[PDB]
Amino acid sequence: NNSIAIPTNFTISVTTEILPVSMTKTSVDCTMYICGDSTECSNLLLQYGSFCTQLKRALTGIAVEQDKNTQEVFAQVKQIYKTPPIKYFGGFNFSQILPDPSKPSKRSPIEDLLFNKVTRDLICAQKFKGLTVLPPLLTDEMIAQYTSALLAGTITSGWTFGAGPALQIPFPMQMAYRFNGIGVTQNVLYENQKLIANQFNSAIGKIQDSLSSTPSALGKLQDVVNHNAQALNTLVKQLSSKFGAISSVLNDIFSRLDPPEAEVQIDRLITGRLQSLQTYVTQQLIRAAEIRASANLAATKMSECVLGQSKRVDFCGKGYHLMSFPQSAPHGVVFLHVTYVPAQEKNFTTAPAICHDGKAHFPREGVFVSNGTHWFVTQRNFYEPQIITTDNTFVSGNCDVVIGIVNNTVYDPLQPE
Amino acid sequence: KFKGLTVLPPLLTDEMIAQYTSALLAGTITSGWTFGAGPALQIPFPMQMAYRFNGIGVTQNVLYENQKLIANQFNSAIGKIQDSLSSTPSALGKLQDVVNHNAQALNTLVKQLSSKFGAISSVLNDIFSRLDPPEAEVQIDRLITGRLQSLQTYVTQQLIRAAEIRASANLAATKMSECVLGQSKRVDFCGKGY
Amino acid sequence: NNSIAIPTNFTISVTTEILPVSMTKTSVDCTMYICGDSTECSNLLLQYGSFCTQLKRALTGIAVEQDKNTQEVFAQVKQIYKTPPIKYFGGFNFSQI
Amino acid sequence: QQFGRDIADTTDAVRDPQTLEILDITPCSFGGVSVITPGTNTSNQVAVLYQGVNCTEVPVAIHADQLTPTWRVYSTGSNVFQTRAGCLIGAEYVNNSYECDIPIGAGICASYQTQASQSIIAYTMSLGAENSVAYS
Ligand SMILES: *[C@@H]1O[C@H](CO)[C@@H](O[C@@H]2O[C@H](CO)[C@@H](O)[C@H](O)[C@H]2NC(C)=O)[C@H](O)[C@H]1NC(C)=O
Ligand SMILES: *[C@@H]1O[C@H](CO)[C@@H](O[C@@H]2O[C@H](CO)[C@@H](O)[C@H](O)[C@H]2NC(C)=O)[C@H](O)[C@H]1NC(C)=O
Ligand SMILES: *[C@@H]1O[C@H](CO)[C@@H](O[C@@H]2O[C@H](CO)[C@@H](O)[C@H](O)[C@H]2NC(C)=O)[C@H](O)[C@H]1NC(C)=O
Ligand SMILES: *[C@@H]1O[C@H](CO)[C@@H](O[C@@H]2O[C@H](CO)[C@@H](O)[C@H](O)[C@H]2NC(C)=O)[C@H](O)[C@H]1NC(C)=O
Ligand SMILES: *[C@@H]1O[C@H](CO)[C@@H](O[C@@H]2O[C@H](CO)[C@@H](O)[C@H](O)[C@H]2NC(C)=O)[C@H](O)[C@H]1NC(C)=O
Ligand SMILES: *[C@@H]1O[C@H](CO)[C@@H](O)[C@H](O)[C@H]1NC(C)=O
Ligand SMILES: *[C@@H]1O[C@H](CO)[C@@H](O)[C@H](O)[C@H]1NC(C)=O
Ligand SMILES: *[C@@H]1O[C@H](CO)[C@@H](O)[C@H](O)[C@H]1NC(C)=O
Ligand SMILES: *[C@@H]1O[C@H](CO)[C@@H](O)[C@H](O)[C@H]1NC(C)=O
Ligand SMILES: *[C@@H]1O[C@H](CO)[C@@H](O)[C@H](O)[C@H]1NC(C)=O
Repeated sequence: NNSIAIPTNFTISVTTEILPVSMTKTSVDCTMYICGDSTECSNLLLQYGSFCTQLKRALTGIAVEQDKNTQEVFAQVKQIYKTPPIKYFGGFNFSQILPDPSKPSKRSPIEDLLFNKVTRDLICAQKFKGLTVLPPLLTDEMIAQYTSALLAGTITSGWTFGAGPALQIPFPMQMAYRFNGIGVTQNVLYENQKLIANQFNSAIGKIQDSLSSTPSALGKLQDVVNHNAQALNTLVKQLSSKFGAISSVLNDIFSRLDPPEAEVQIDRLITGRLQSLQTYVTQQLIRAAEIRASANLAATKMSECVLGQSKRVDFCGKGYHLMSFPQSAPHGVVFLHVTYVPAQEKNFTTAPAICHDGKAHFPREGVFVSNGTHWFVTQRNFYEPQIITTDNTFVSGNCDVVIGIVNNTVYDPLQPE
Repeated sequence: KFKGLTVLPPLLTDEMIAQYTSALLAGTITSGWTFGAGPALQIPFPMQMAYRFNGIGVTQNVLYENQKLIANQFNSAIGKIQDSLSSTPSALGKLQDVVNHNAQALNTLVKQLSSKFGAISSVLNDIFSRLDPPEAEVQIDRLITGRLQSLQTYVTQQLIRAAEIRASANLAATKMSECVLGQSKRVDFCGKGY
Repeated sequence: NNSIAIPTNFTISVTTEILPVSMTKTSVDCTMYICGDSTECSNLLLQYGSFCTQLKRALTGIAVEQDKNTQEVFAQVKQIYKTPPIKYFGGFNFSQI
Repeated sequence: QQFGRDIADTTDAVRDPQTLEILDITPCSFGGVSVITPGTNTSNQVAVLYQGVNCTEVPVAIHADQLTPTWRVYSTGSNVFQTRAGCLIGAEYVNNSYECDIPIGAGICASYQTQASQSIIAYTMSLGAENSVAYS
């Protein structure tokens, strides 16, 4: 009824969220897949209407959708902010997430790790069957430039650049803003600035090791690539199906049979191959819808976790969200969520209100806690016991109404003077 | 099942999901928001409710002075929840509909086993017996391609409904995080009112 | 220009939201569905090739997705918190839930 | 071994019946063609992107029979630029960077701009306006 646990310490925790933002843009040459080198098959395929045109239209829509997904996730900011030449930032070290000029790609070490992790030839065999891959509109370097601009804006201006012009603020003061956002006073940060910076640096260092050690850490990205490749391979393998015809080779059917019998066999083969293409395009549309949902989530997390501090629980990591860092990954984004985790909790006796004179006093911003003999007022998320005064408490009514009210003195600052 | 369509058991038993709900709800009662964001910190429930009143812009003294009234209102509303669920047939319709859709779709698949698809019969053995093997094979392949089309249609509609269920489950997980493990200021995300 | 409405009382309102999190997990046999007992039809089926490989893969993906959905909704907390033996809670009654 | 098949059960190598000399079969050069147009209202000028080929190897057909598009006039033209999406013929690459107007790919976009006859130009897309926050 009267026991409260108040955390006496904190942990700065950096976690990774990996979100696919785009999939492989694929184009199918419908004639080359249904009728590789048979002109007779092509002339017969002309009689099937706008099937190939509709498939091309759907695949082009998917490719434009992928480019739009990447634009929405990464091109949110219209200013390419640059980090200052002197990278001090109050003892917070961003070298692992900031772009590295030594690398030719101007990519951060963590992003370089992410790009390394995600991976006749199959490409040539697929191309020879009419299946080709279109390059994304934005290069990996351009997406890295977006990520670097977002990081520079976040570090130098906090969340101001997200809501308008970028407003420079010292990074310790920005992180103090964020502690105010999570309900912790600024003095907790300024008094523990070195500890918070060291914890953040250690967590960021452990991020790279965690990504390296686990092969499946970026599996959500890899699966997407896999889900594409298998599909294409399936399509290629579906070119071996006779579909009830004498052969799976159009040239053999034409060479062996007169026109009436060949028509019945080429019709079977063409119908089967068009069905395979339709199945591929339909499943690609479903996967594209899933990737669009993932990219919409990534854009929302870019807006609310990177361009601001979110009060939504678990939207931007596990704990009380402080800030987030975007990192480009092959066909996706990795968000490094820096959150505040209470730790080293201690038991205290608690009361809803303090009865002084005939008046009930309630904490203006905190809790009434007791170490066993003395009563203090403290903030909820950090143990900072303070003398109960009229300044930090407000008066409402008599002591009779409140259940659990405790007698205690409320010090009046002005009375000594 | 005898026609080849089987139902796989869910990995989590309903008892395990009940234990998850029990753990979440016990954590909510005993610790408020704290277990969601880290270690569970003990809080008296009236004080947690006073925190939640502060979250919506109402001072703590409003809850403390009206603690009995608020508790009675909550108890009465929770009592009315069970009756409201009982009275409305469509109260859990969103659940039943999903089951119905699945249950209905399978029947369609089963019914597509009684379709000739342009052939003489829907029974393969009858077609083989009543026709020459070369002539019979054409009708048999017609039946085979019809049944493959039925299976592909079922799988495509199941993929679309699975995407819809995934969206619903993502929303449910977001509501677990933001409404159960925290107090949400998003309007109408966690019910009508503050 | 000058009139405001200020609430003098409140109602504690409990409402219900119903959300489906998973669907029935189904598995399909081409061999039995297409060719119930015909080995001849079973042999003819291999001509169409990898359709059922793809269909089984899609259905298995849906089935794994359902368990993933349930994990996402209900397995949020990794500590199985246990309710206190004494259920007072300040006059709030949680026996129904 | 008379012949060889690829994954799709298509013959990719064959042994000559007379000489017994082993021959690889590669399909004749093929690729996608994309037409970048500013809009028929604006102009009738176009650019052609030959996708996934170096335009060292773009159609150099000199007779109508040799290649399927009978429009050779936009092949190996005056304006030739190599992109990772393909090679673009009919658009002049400019070192200036602008906001994307017609997406080509690999960071290259195209626009119909005055420069003083107005013509199709290709450029590297501009990510935005550079800025440096006065951090201290
Ligand atoms: C809060 O926790 C931090 C650890 O995250 C404590 O700092 C460590 O303290 C131990 C022993 O005092 C040292 O051996 C470590 O080197 C310290 N680590 C860092 C990063 O400073 C800190 O003392 C704790 N604060 C309180 C008040 O308990
Ligand atoms: C920021 O952190 C990086 C590593 O995350 C620091 O670079 C390391 O510095 C130590 C000692 O100077 C070397 O032993 C390591 O080999 C360095 N590693 C890398 C990857 O460079 C860097 O010095 C830190 N920055 C500041 C200002 O302290
Ligand atoms: C509870 O806190 C009070 C205030 O900090 C403690 O009283 C102080 O005790 C120290 C010795 O530890 C003295 O130097 C101070 O003069 C005391 N202050 C007052 C106002 O009396 C008290 O000892 C604590 N009790 C427990 C059980 O920890
Ligand atoms: C606020 O509303 C509650 C009811 O929701 C009022 O409580 C009622 O009070 C009257 C008179 O005191 C009783 O006859 C009823 O039985 C009470 N109902 C319940 C459910 O307790 C309360 O008085 C109202 N407060 C104000 C200031 O109007
Ligand atoms: C909490 O509510 C339950 C009902 O949901 C109360 O149990 C009821 O108690 C009354 C009187 O004791 C009986 O007439 C009912 O039959 C009970 N119903 C059920 C479902 O058990 C329970 O008493 C309440 N708890 C407290 C502490 O009052
Ligand atoms: C105090 O807590 C105990 C056990 O948790 C409970 O039995 C008792 O009812 C509570 N106090 C009041 C006044 O209800
Ligand atoms: C608080 O007290 C309870 C019971 O005395 C104990 O189980 C728990 O571990 C204590 N918590 C802390 C942080 O001391
Ligand atoms: C302390 O609280 C008790 C409990 O009701 C009360 O009887 C007493 O008057 C209080 N002491 C004061 C108000 O000085
Ligand atoms: C008060 O309201 C009236 C009518 O609604 C309006 O004409 C008037 O301008 C308002 N007062 C002022 C100071 O504008
Ligand atoms: C251009 O095509 C030639 C011809 O094969 C090739 O050798 C060269 O590598 C290509 N250049 C580029 C940059 O792709």
